[PDB]
Amino acid sequence: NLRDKATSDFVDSSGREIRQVDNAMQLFFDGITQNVNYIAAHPLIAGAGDDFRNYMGAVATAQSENDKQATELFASIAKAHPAYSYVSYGLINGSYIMTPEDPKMSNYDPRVRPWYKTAMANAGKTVRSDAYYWANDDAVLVSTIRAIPNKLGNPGGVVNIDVSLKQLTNIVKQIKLGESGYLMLMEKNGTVLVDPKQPEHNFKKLGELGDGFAELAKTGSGLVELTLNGERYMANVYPSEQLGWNFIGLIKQDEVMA
Amino acid sequence: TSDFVDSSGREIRQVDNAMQLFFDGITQNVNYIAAHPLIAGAGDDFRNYMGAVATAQSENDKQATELFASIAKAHPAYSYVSYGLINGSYIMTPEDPKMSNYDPRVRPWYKTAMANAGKTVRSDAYYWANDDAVLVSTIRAIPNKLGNPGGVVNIDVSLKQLTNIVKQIKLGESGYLMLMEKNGTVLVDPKQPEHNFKKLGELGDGFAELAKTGSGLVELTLNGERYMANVYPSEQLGWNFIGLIKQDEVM
Ligand code: PRO
Ligand code: PRO
Ligand SMILES: [Cl-]
Repeated sequence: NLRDKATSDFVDSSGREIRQVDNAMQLFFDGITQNVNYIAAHPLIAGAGDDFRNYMGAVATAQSENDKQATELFASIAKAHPAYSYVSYGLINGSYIMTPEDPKMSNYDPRVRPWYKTAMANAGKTVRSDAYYWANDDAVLVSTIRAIPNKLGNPGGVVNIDVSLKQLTNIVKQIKLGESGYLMLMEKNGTVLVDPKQPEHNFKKLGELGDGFAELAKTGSGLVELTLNGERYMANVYPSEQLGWNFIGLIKQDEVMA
Repeated sequence: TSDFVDSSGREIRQVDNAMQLFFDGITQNVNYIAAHPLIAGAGDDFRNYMGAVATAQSENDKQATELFASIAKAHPAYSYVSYGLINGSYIMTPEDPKMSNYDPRVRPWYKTAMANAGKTVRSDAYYWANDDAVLVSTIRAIPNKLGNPGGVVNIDVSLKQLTNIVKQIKLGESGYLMLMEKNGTVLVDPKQPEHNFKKLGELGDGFAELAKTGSGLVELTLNGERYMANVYPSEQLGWNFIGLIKQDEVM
């Protein structure tokens, strides 16, 4: 009874707080989605042809005036939005526009990248990618992407605004459940996006972690009682339908029972 | 009772953060528009609506209007995107070619920006009679070819749009939030939006009782039902959230 009341208070309180964090994250990504849709309708982008630089080999192809103008468009958007890591556009001929610009990039084909394949599978809709690694700058990124028509074909290319796991950690690290509790963020597939207490877990699979975290992977929703990191914890698994991610609120049982 | 204050505050804190992220997106797009070559490079050739009939539309006016229309199209929560200049000329979407007797320089969003040069800021809520709309602007005064500052960029959101956002926010199991300016002007009452842009103390019933509390708990009867309220100031938005939960639910 008293145990039940303390437990239901945690589940109720943490769920009510997490649902507002879910809403916050959705508004953040809504703004990104809307800016991808703005870029996708822009005349330099919707009207793109075969004259953008191609970085598939050792040296980029020659830079056209249209490439310069599209690069500057993306640069100006990125300047106004410091939470964006990259703004880019990959085309079906392998050409690419990117900010921060890298005139020296080599051996890069956007068409083989996971964000590009995801957009093509969802053509005409603006969606988010699974988290993926970008080796060149040692970065784990989540893309907001849209495959669009242009002069090369329909679909002709994919617009992409990238955010780093660092931006997600900013929103998540704020939440304190009591004095010991915290919030984890995972993809449905089990990939950890944010562990604010043990960031070494970032971009690893929940079902492959030690210390009891693998048992969290079995729960789709609601309360879990479990031992974690050598201590008794309670967890509240909160799925975000719209983000396609799961929040997990974690707290020491010691704190709940006091 | 004291648990309600602590519990509702934890929820409203994250609502505050959510609303900040919404407005942060608008601030950043104002800053984008501010640096655009059609805008930062604007001169003396935009349409002037101060008389009974607008002046003739130039090519630069056409291109700036199309820029704003494209931004607005991608952002449905934006009610207007506009730009007023120190010579009284004006660019706006949705475009109104028939507008008359309009000078942007006398308007509250414009004067607020000029009073905060160097910053992108929000206006107090203000009335736009031509569409019977109440709007909160995000503005920035900027240099252009006419002067430094030479004009003001403005993205407007209406109280109807804010009400759509706030309506969806739950508090506790059945509670809800009001959004208030510090001077008592209601921004959002999601249950009775006829209260929007009225003064709390003039709404009678229990609402006047909320009008005298700057922060913390209020126990009151709202529309014949006993309610508990937590008045929560937002430092960053400069508004108060009022979290309301029926006292039956609290106990
Ligand atoms: O990973 C990729 O393919 C792109 C390139 C810049 C960062 N994101
Ligand atoms: O009220 C004003 O002055 C501007 C005009 C469009 C709506 N906001
Ligand atoms: Cl309105």
